[PDB]
Amino acid sequence: PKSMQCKVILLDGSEYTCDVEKRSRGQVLFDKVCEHLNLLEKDYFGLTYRDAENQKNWLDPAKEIKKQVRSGAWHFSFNVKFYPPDPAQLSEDITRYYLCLQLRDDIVSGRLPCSFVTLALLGSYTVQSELGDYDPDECGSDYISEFRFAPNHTKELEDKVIELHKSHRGMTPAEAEMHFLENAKKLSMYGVDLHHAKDSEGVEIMLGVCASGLLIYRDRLRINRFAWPKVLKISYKRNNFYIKIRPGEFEQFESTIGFKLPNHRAAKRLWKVCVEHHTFFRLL
Ligand SMILES: CN1CCN(C(=O)c2ccc(F)c(F)c2)CC1
Repeated sequence: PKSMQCKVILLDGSEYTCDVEKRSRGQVLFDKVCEHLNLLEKDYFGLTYRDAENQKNWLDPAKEIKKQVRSGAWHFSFNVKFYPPDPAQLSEDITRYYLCLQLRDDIVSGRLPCSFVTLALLGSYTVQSELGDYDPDECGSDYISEFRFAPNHTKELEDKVIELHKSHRGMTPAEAEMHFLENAKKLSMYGVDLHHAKDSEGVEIMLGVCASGLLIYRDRLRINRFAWPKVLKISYKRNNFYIKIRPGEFEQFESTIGFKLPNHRAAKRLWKVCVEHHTFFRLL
């Protein structure tokens, strides 16, 4: 039986390497990574790969790996796919731990915008979990953490992390991680997967996919929201993406809203992530 080497970037930035039979489905590799991570609450997570256009794609666990990566390398990242709206209800601390690691990357990358004070507060809970109690011996007036907290670091931010870290004396790692998540879950872009698109006029918008529904970001003024219950059909055709909205009370007709994506692969990718979010979260 011929086997293909897989490299998976883990959320702490280390590499997991394993082999699978070359006709293996995505679930096979995912199960190996999840066993490596001692992770049981696996339904929130997935593997990503980069396609020949360098776009992030979810590895479909039901389909052959080779039919997804095609000409590309068998190189993956382990990621949160469905962000829990209420991380306190997850069964295991280790699940909360991986969710924190993902969110730390979402913050540092700028995918998850965050006020100065919330960057410092989240940073302070990370430091508490990772180093434990504040120690002045390691932290002088000139201290800069090895920990990445933000898309740009300033000394003011480093100082505020330390001031808040001092307040967390006695806090255990699982407790600090739960505080991290209770704060992160409130951020307007928490667990929002953003897609560039054009409205049926030609105006550049962003489409956001998350637990609560589909978001349309036109600009700083006027954000549209379609809760998943209010969506009966999602479809794509060529470069276009459409959603079938349920009629409101006493309306005769459903209403269909349409968007232009960069290319056909982008429209298909947005359709699939919407269907998957809809299916996963219509049990809330
Ligand atoms: C494979 N299915 C199993 C059933 N299912 C859930 O139990 C579920 C878990 C957590 C959630 F937040 C949620 F919205 C739903 C979705 C995935």
